[PDB]
Amino acid sequence: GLFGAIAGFIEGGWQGMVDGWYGYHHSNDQGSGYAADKESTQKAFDGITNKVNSVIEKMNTQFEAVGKEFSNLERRLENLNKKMEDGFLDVWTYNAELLVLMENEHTLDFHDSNVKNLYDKVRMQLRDNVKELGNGCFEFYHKCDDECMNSVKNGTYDYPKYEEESKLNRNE
Amino acid sequence: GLFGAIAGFIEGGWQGMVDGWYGYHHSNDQGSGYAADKESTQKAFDGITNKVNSVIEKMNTQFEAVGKEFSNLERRLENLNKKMEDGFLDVWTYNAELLVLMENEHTLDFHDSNVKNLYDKVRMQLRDNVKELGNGCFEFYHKCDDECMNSVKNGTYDYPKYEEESKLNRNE
Amino acid sequence: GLFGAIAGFIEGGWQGMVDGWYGYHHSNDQGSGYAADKESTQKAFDGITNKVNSVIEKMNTQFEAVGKEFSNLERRLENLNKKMEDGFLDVWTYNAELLVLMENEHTLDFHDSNVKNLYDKVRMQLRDNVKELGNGCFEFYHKCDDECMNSVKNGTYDYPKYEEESKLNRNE
Amino acid sequence: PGDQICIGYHANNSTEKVDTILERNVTVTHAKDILEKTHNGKLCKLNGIPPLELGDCSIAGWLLGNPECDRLLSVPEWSYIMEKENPRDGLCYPGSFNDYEELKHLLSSVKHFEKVKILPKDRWTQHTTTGGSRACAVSGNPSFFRNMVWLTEKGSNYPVAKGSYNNTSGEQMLIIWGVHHPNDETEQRTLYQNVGTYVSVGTSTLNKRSTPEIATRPKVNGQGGRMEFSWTLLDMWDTINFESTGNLIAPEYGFKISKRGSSGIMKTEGTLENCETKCQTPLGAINTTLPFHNVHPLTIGECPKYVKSEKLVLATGLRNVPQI
Amino acid sequence: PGDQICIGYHANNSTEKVDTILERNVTVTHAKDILEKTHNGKLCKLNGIPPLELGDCSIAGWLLGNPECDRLLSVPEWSYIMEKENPRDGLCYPGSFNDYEELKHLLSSVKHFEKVKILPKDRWTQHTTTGGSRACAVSGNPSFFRNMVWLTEKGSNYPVAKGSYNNTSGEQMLIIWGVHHPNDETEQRTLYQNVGTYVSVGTSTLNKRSTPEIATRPKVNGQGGRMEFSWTLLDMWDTINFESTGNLIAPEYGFKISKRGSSGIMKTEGTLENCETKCQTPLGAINTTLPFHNVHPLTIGECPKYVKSEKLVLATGLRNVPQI
Amino acid sequence: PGDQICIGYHANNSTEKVDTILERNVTVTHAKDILEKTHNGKLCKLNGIPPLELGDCSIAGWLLGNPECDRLLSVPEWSYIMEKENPRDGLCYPGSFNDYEELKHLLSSVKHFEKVKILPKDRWTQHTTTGGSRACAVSGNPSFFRNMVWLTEKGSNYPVAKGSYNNTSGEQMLIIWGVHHPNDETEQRTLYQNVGTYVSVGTSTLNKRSTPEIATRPKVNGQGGRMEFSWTLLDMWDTINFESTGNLIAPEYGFKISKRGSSGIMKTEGTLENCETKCQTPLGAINTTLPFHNVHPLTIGECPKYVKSEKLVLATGLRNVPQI
Ligand SMILES: *[C@@H]1O[C@H](CO)[C@@H](O[C@@H]2O[C@H](CO)[C@@H](O)[C@H](O)[C@H]2NC(C)=O)[C@H](O)[C@H]1NC(C)=O
Ligand SMILES: *[C@@H]1O[C@H](CO)[C@@H](O[C@@H]2O[C@H](CO)[C@@H](O)[C@H](O)[C@H]2NC(C)=O)[C@H](O)[C@H]1NC(C)=O
Ligand SMILES: *[C@@H]1O[C@H](CO)[C@@H](O[C@@H]2O[C@H](CO)[C@@H](O)[C@H](O)[C@H]2NC(C)=O)[C@H](O)[C@H]1NC(C)=O
Ligand SMILES: *[C@@H]1O[C@H](CO)[C@@H](O)[C@H](O)[C@H]1NC(C)=O
Ligand SMILES: *[C@@H]1O[C@H](CO)[C@@H](O)[C@H](O)[C@H]1NC(C)=O
Ligand SMILES: *[C@@H]1O[C@H](CO)[C@@H](O)[C@H](O)[C@H]1NC(C)=O
Ligand SMILES: *[C@@H]1O[C@H](CO)[C@@H](O)[C@H](O)[C@H]1NC(C)=O
Ligand SMILES: *[C@@H]1O[C@H](CO)[C@@H](O)[C@H](O)[C@H]1NC(C)=O
Ligand SMILES: *[C@@H]1O[C@H](CO)[C@@H](O)[C@H](O)[C@H]1NC(C)=O
Repeated sequence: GLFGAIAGFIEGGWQGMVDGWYGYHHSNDQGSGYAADKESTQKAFDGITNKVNSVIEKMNTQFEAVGKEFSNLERRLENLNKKMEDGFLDVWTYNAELLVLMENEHTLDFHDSNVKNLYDKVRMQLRDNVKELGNGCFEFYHKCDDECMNSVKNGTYDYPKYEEESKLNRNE
Repeated sequence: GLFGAIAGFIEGGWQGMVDGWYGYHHSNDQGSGYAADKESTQKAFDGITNKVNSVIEKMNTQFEAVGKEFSNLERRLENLNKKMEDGFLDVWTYNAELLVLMENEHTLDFHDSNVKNLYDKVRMQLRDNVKELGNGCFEFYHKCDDECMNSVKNGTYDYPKYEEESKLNRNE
Repeated sequence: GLFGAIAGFIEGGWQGMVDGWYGYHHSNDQGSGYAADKESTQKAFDGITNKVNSVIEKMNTQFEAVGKEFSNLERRLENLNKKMEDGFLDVWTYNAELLVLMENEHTLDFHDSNVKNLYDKVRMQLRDNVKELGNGCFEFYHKCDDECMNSVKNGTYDYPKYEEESKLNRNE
Repeated sequence: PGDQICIGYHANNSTEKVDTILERNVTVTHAKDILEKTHNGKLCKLNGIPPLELGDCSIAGWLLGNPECDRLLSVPEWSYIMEKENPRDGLCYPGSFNDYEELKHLLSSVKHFEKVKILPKDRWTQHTTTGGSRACAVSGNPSFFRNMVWLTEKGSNYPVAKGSYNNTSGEQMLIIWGVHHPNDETEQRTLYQNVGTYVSVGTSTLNKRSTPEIATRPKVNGQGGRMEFSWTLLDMWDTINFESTGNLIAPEYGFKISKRGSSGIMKTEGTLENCETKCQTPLGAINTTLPFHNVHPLTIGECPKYVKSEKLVLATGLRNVPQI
Repeated sequence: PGDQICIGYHANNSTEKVDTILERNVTVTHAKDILEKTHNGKLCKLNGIPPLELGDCSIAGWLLGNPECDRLLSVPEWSYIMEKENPRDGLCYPGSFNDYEELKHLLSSVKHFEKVKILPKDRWTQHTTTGGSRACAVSGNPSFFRNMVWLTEKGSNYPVAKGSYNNTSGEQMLIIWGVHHPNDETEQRTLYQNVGTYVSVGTSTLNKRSTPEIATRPKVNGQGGRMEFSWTLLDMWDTINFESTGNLIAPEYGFKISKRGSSGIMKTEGTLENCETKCQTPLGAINTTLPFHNVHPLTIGECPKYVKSEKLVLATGLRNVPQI
Repeated sequence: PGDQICIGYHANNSTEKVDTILERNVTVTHAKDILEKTHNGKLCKLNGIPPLELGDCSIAGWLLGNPECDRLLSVPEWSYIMEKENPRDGLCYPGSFNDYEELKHLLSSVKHFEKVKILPKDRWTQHTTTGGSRACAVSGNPSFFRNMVWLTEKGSNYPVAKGSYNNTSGEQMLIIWGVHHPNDETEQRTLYQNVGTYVSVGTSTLNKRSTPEIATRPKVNGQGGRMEFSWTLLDMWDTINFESTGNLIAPEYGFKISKRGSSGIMKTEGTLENCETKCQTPLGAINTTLPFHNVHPLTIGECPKYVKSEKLVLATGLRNVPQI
């Protein structure tokens, strides 16, 4: 996709992450597991909710066919009425069908951007305290216990705190 | 947003940068200050100017309601005329309203792409002569005076020129 | 463009790469040359093929003008017919013209994303076994012969295989 | 071999498909179908109010009072009207109904009539009023449209017939009248005595006259003659005047519009069932909260918007990508 | 603690809001409102050319010459026509005007007439031409439509009335005539002497006849009789012929179309003010360079395009993000 | 100075331009023009079936049998009809044709007639049938529409004329008749003997009558009189009855609809050429696989969709960027 993350450098999705759209898998001495990123998921959810409302609300006044009848000496008027009601019908079918294809494309790319953005947020915070493995994972140069993991996951990882230890480990 | 820079890794906008959309804040021994990037701003300005013209010019022939009258034995024809003039009115309202929501989304993401792109341009030029702080700023490993800053800002920063000094400083 | 690669950090296109949209130029002891990336090109080709079909297929039922005639005591009906046939004509002209401008924008950005994505795929695989020059090229820290080049080009470059040699060379 | 954190995305067992511009048939983790495709196959009350079921009667059969339509002599408020494609019971005495489609269009904004006896039959003291036809026979005897009066010769005379009604009912009133075009002269004389007759109707805005046409026509329901009907909406406080030397088919009644609103005539061969809906189509009733439907373009009530699409499914989740 | 360069973006004090697909009510640094919502509340000259202000007259009152419309006996070129919803002064002698809406539609492409005296009254030497009605009274005396001639009996005779006009004016010419449908026989005889009359009109393409209808009708403006008017556009070099044994209401004039162009009839109760505009609506005039407006769908002149929207604001700048 | 791998993109010599939202006139490596702008300038057979070329005849001239239209007395199946803007040969005896546009609209779904001699001339034994006019002269002698019969006085009498036809042809049948409105009384008497005449037509659904109008009119093709024509589509197994004391212009023929389908009347001054197409326009034929065209809105056959655009070019390749 457009942002290169979903079905991209992050090769597959996670069946085991059941409580949100995007998130984390961690692995340390204490063990491993999945957790959704609540903030990115909530933002995406609000965005998508707004989108569906907007598409729907923009087609609340479309054309409505009114039943009318015409005599056998009113064929031109009948055909005009038919062409007209058919015409609007075709316009609204096209509008609904196009809007949906276009917004589906954007929706899928929006999720892809959100994953890439979360990845970059984490990356740009860990800096050189980690190895970037290339598959969506970062390998730490310092031991990172459960509380350390939680600081990463909520955006309060302390780079200066681990700078000295990682640098030594990265070099020996 | 889609490109992760605006209200993203670059957390806020700058009130003190009054002469363009995107740009720089520098800080050295000589002092500090803001400057717009003229080239990226001009390109964005030309793009946005074209966009507004294009939306406008695409709706220069829309429907126009013509006043007509109908007798009391011409109710079907009157209703046909009404449904028709109403129908086109609703089509053009939808077209104008949709085009504007869709293009607003793209406009906001376009500015976001432009900021990310300018950031990446600077990054990909400074390479490892700087620390990437993660907030839109780069910290230099070599002293970078006003003239050095100007080379960065106009895309003619000389990496080989500072390679030796930075590498030594980065290591000791 | 939106993804910063085409007419971006990769400054120009290659006349000498005649067999696809995106690809590689390599340079080693054995010599140099161009090669298309078949997989990214094929995916883009399938995407673009689908897009043109979709735009076309969405306008297979549009309005068609039917020839009718009206007496000199049927001027209101004639004008209604005219306004109607004109109205749909203007709607479909706008639809066709807009769809094309919008999809052209997306097409050009799609190619740009595809190039950036291929670049990132290669980058994220080579990691620190190469220098990122900033112009779309990577400079190797280990000798990379024709067979090594082919592993890069098909996504099976072996980082562990060259890790030790590159690290030594990068440091001395 | 250090500790790791990985960024990733949801995947589930969803097989929900969507289309996009670049790719068709994409599996996504969550999707929203926005197109209603189902209905209950029944004709129903609309918000508790039953339609007017015409059965075998046409609008004309109803309003003229074709004796085969007697169940409709008094009807309550309706929500829509059900008419068959080709109802059997319309003009039992054959003829025509001027501006008939315009009258049917009026019915789309009317939800009830009060039938008012505007010109009581008993007041035509100088004319015979018991005239009927085998074409409108009832129990083997000649009869006639229940709402109309066939004025004929009395004591071998037909004096000028004049009737007048001032609409004091409080609403606009639909009034129908006719002119009999006989097959031949023997018919004109036996019925009306006079030759060279006319039927004149006048209100403040309408001035409509007919001279009857004697002419040989193919038999319809056994009759070569024809009755040509016309109608008007008589405004409040306006007067309609009838005047005739013969061939007048007079209304006895007017239909006061007693309830106005959004309505319509639905063409259907079906019958009303004991069910309730907010949105009726000719195929059946819709009960959905979805914004679009593809059931039928001609709906009545509070309905989704109609489109021709076979499918409309919005992606809400992301691409559903198989595990590694 | 080295030197730094930072990449960033503009922010200001803007509170301009826009909507997008994903988010409503977004503050941006710059925005362009593309919807005109205001007008001056006045009816104005359009490009220096004043409308034709009918005041209390209808189109019919004007063209027939209802004596209450005498200010309109000669009018200069107009840019649009202002007519009230229900003008008081139309058919002062009551009746009808055939194809009246079609005539009004013709007026949308006409910007001036020259009224031509095609059939001077003085030339009806065998008929009385001074006939009027209390329904068109002027200063307490019976009078008549100024543009028309009521031909009646002279010396207890009404010989066949024939008038003819060849359109040599250089443009198509609008001509109106009428037929009087009397209330009764005493009226038919006192006015026309003859019974069993007709009014015939013929051009190269039109052949239209009437036999007058004597019939009792409710009084309108005091009259039970009616005048039914008809019209034609007489082509250049074509001849119109009138022929009648009675009941003819003859035109004395024709209206030569002297200026053609985009025009129209605006329905309004208002009056012309001393102001100037390029774009007139029934609510007032618009003066904007914006591409859209939401003022009123029925505009005349060089106008923005109308939409129902309450707002249309394009983002031009970026998201306006609070300082750190 | 190590080995290198570079990522890049295609560039060629393309000068193909496209527009986008942000930028006009962009050079791209590949593009797809989706708008057909060309045609062959000819009128052609449509799928091997030639149009009906009316030449100088109007639809009315054809169906009435104006003697200048004799090449059209028997025509084979057509794919469209070519009519001139102002054909010379229509009503040679002047008059009018009621519901003429409605008849032309019927022709849009008809592709062939079989002309059936429904009322053979020889069967009018009590009337003269050889009547013609200098207005329809042939070789210097008075003649008449080939499909119609001008019934006149025989032996100074015109008995009631009655003709009847039951449509047993197997399809709906178009039937035309007329009424002669004479210039004067001498004409009415010399032709019909009777005064105070009528023409009556009746089917199961139509009851249409005329009384002829004697009136002075400008000469058209030398004639002050007029023939007013009317038509009906006679249903299968229905009967049409004509009845007249004078002034009847009877059909001798009916046109049985023998082929139905999508067709139409194309307005053109041109002539059929020896060429073949799937899509005909008034300017010429289109042969393309492109989805859109901008040639002319009024097309017949299997056509692309029409738009007003001057250009529609989709980008397929990428931005074509000059070498470094
Ligand atoms: C028809 O009936 C009405 C009601 O009695 C007559 O009387 C007045 O008519 C006006 C006309 O609009 C009504 O508004 C009033 O309700 C009546 N008011 C008074 C004071 O009488 C009307 O005149 C009758 N028409 C005729 C021709 O007699
Ligand atoms: C009506 O007036 C015209 C103008 O005098 C008459 O004369 C000619 O008519 C033709 C018809 O189109 C005009 O083009 C010319 O201006 C006139 N030319 C000549 C040489 O006379 C016309 O004949 C008159 N009609 C009648 C019935 O008398
Ligand atoms: C007109 O011709 C038909 C065909 O002969 C007559 O006879 C029947 O008419 C019905 C009416 O729809 C047709 O369906 C049949 O083909 C005929 N069947 C039989 C058994 O006769 C018809 O009656 C004729 N009309 C008149 C008035 O005589
Ligand atoms: C984030 O996570 C840390 C580590 O568990 C926790 O102690 C802290 O309260 C959280 N801080 C914020 C700002 O949410
Ligand atoms: C860019 O900036 C430098 C440093 O101030 C200046 O000397 C030079 O002329 C500029 N070069 C270009 C190519 O704009
Ligand atoms: C990829 O390229 C290498 C190097 O030439 C080749 O040996 C190998 O078979 C290819 N592998 C795959 C999985 O395509
Ligand atoms: C869509 O995809 C499914 C499974 O991925 C496949 O079985 C099927 O062929 C496709 N359906 C259609 C209608 O093309
Ligand atoms: C929009 O945002 C403003 C300020 O951010 C807020 O005060 C207001 O509630 C919002 N307006 C609407 C109409 O929702
Ligand atoms: C488009 O670009 C070409 C070459 O890049 C240039 O010569 C020309 O001026 C432009 N054409 C138009 C129509 O603006």
